[PDB]
Amino acid sequence: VNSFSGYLKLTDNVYIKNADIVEEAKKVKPTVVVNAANVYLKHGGGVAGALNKATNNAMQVESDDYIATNGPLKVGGSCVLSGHNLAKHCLHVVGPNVNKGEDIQLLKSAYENFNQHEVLLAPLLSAGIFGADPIHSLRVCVDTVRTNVYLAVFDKNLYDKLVSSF
Ligand SMILES: O=C(O)C[C@H](NC(=O)c1ccc(NC(=O)NC2CC2)cc1)c1cccc(C(F)F)c1
Repeated sequence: VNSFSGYLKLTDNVYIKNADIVEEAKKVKPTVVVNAANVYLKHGGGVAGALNKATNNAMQVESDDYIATNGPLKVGGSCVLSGHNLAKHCLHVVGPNVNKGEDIQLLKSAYENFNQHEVLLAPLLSAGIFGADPIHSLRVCVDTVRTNVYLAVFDKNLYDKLVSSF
């Protein structure tokens, strides 16, 4: 049992809250936190930059060792690394970046990675700096993920739009 509080129930297994995922991870210390990664695990900005800064750059040092050994991930793929001070594990998931011309169909493959874990704290994949429509990202999440997902949405106006239009 992870100590999530204040989430709104959208479906049987999807919950949502207006919160920064970094602050939710620091407080809850969940079994799994999802990072919105790129294929190189270069955590510069957005959710990845913010989670990495909260680990004092330990997530980036571990990630560079992983890439030196294994090479890059695929768009739609994932890897499990340490959660450091934020969680037991971090599931690094690569959603398509539409600003780079990546195929939005890969968003469903990205969310399929969540089904390997019973419960996760996660952001909306491919939203924010990745350029995709967040309303579409929540619909793909609800229609793909079967395990328990707790979505932390940073922007209040987007949170209100997501709930109202669901
Ligand atoms: O969560 C959402 O609302 C979707 C998306 N989120 C991010 O891009 C996102 C980026 C960073 C962080 N966390 C921090 O930066 N933490 C601070 C302490 C360093 C969290 C989430 C977003 C946010 C703002 C505006 C828009 C708009 F384009 F629609 C989308």
